[PDB]
Formats: sequence, C-alpha cells, structure tokens
Amino acid sequence: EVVKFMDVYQRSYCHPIETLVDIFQEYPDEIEYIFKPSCVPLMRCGGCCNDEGLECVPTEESNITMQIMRIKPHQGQHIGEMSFLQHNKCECRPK
Amino acid sequence: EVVKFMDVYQRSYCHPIETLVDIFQEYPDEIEYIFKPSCVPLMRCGGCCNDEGLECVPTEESNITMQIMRIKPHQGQHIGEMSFLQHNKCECRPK
Repeated sequence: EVVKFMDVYQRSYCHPIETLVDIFQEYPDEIEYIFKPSCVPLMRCGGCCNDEGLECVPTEESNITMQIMRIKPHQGQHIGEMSFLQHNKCECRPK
Repeated sequence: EVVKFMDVYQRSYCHPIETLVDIFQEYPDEIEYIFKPSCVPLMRCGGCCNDEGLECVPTEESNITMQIMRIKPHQGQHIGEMSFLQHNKCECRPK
C-alpha cells in the first residue's frame, strides 16, 4: 500500500540511523592490516533537512568498542578491540 | 560493553537495510522540481562480504509507492505518488 506523506516525511528526516561503515573509512591511515568483517554497523546521522541548503550532521557523538579480526596478510590474525564513533544526536546545519 | 566479534560479524554481513535515498538521485530527469521530503527510506542491500573481491548486490527486487510533495519553486506544490525500487534479497557476488 501507499506510504502516507507524513510517514515518509518523519521517517526520512535527519536522525541517527544504523549505517554500515567500512573500517578503512574510520581508520584511513591503516595500511598494514585488513579486517574481518570489513565493515561495522554504527549509528550515524542520515536523512534530509527542510532546507535543501542544510546537511544532517552530528551534535553529540560517542565511541563504541567492537572486537574485530585484525589480519596481517600472509602473517596471521588476531581478535582485537577497536573503537568506532557513533552519532547520538543530529541537526541540520549550513552546508 | 564491548561488542563481541561474532555479533559484529553477523550484523554487518550483506543484507537489505533501511537506507535513506535522495530522490533526485533515483530520478535525475526531475530537474524542474524539488521534493519534500527530498529523500526517502528504502530497503537496499548493504554491508560487507567475506572476500574483498565480492560486493553485496540485490537478487530480488520490488517497488514501493510513496506520497511525496512535488514543488515548483515560487509557483506551487502538490502531493503526488512516486514509485521507488527496493531490494528484498541480497547476495555477495564477484565484482
């Protein structure tokens, strides 16, 4: 059935949403290890703003710790804790 | 609490996830108008695969109809129906 306007509007407005984030994006200086899984689920700001000139960005954020399989190609692999930023609150701010 | 490896691994693996998608991306021929909301919530394949050479892609798809406000700037606006593609099933396939 057809999704009603106010439902679409409220569901898509700027807010934290579970987002699958590549670990290399979070750790852009990593050039030694590869990771399993290669991505992690994190709450991140997403969606749209009333004003098209605004973007959805975090106003509160905090880290979560996840166990990741850290692989050194052709050498070995280890379960290790890694920290990832999550967004707790979002707002629409000038782009 | 530290998220356990097997929990992260299972939660991040290739599957359909709610994704906030920009309308003008899905409909690049809609030049003359703007839309409210400007993005919509859609189930889309997301997450990661066991092999860096694989990608998460849809194997089953369907459409969904949503009420969206179509706006002609400083002229007028109308609530109409628009159809969007969703992903119902995903698999990891060779890029």
